[PDB]
Amino acid sequence: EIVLTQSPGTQSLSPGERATLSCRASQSVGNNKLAWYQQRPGQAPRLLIYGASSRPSGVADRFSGSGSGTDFTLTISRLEPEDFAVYYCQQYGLSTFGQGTKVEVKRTVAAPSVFIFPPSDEQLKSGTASVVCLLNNFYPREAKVQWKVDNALQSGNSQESVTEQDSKDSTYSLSSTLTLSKADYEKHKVYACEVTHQGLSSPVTKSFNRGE
Amino acid sequence: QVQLVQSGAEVKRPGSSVTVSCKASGGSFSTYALSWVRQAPGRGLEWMGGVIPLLTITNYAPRFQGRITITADRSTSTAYLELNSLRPEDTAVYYCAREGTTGWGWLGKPIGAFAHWGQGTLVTVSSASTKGPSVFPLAPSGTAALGCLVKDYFPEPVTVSWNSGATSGVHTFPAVLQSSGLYSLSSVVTVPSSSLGTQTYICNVNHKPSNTKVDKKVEPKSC
Repeated sequence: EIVLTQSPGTQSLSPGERATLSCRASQSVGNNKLAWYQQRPGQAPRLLIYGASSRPSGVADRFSGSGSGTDFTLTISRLEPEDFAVYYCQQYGLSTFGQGTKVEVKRTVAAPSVFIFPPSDEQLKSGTASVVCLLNNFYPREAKVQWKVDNALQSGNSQESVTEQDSKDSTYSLSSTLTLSKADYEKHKVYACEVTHQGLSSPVTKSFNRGE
Repeated sequence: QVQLVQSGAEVKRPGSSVTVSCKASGGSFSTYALSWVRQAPGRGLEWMGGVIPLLTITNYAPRFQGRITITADRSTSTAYLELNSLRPEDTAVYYCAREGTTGWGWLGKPIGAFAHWGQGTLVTVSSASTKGPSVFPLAPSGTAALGCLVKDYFPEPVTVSWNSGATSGVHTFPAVLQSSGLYSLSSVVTVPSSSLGTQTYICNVNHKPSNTKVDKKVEPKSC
């Protein structure tokens, strides 16, 4: 089997920088049958390079490809805003894909704006409770959200999702939702979420009192 | 130019079978390789197999061998992909792709790489039943944030807007698959604090698969 591994996993750059993405083959790629694809969220992949170094018509010339044997490199001479997406390399001499390389915009560190939302009464009349902790507009992506119920640590009772990198301010937003039955609540009273991030010198904690 | 149009989204139960089609409008159809590539949510690309419409030759990825069947159809210029014995991890977006060609129009030499792609077909494999969502308001506590919680719906996707499309500070989060087998997402927005007691905010939720439309007004909660 031929295995293709891409590098790095995440590349953080500023618009205008030279980008270099790598693709390593477990074994020799016959007749340099290596291709590079680009994919933005909610869109189909798009061919950028084929035959290791040949570029299709319509593809900008900032995109170049090189390499042979087991080492191949995609080079974006000068990054444009639309170049920031996920890149896949593919062998097609059984065809295989790389695990992908994301190219994101590297910007200034921004602390998350933390909010917390109480369960609405409408959701109560159906008998369940969802507390939502919001981390608005922050960078970098790596952020820790920890739930506390009466200063007691939670686990396995929350699910979180992150938005794509914003097109304007290049920040991320996170939403962690801890949900439980009306039995573990009102059996508890004060709800709080503690957030740990690089943009914070110390972990910021937001809280509300049940029914207050 | 070559254009590929795929069939609509499908929802299946484990063990059943699904067939996705790709209408190849343009170029020549019989001479060039049509491959299928799937993508699980938040995952990479995986090649499944390919077919040259003439002949008809077909290669499958070993991981799908026996479970998969790829068909031509020169009469309509349409390719077909059938996957049986489905399971939850087969839930993915399935793309159909035709290889590119160089050296005169549809009288050209194949290159091997997929230069033409379809729009993709979302195939969900679940044990759940189509259900409309419950929309509960995330009431607001400078700048203040509020929103709407779209909870318990099946399947994807659900579309949320604010004030009927009227956009700044809007964050619609990706849905998460709960342990209940249903989906749930949150949609927040940042607005000035001095507008909350005066301004009307109405989030417009739309779930096409269950034919559900809910327009929930988020107003200042008061105790």
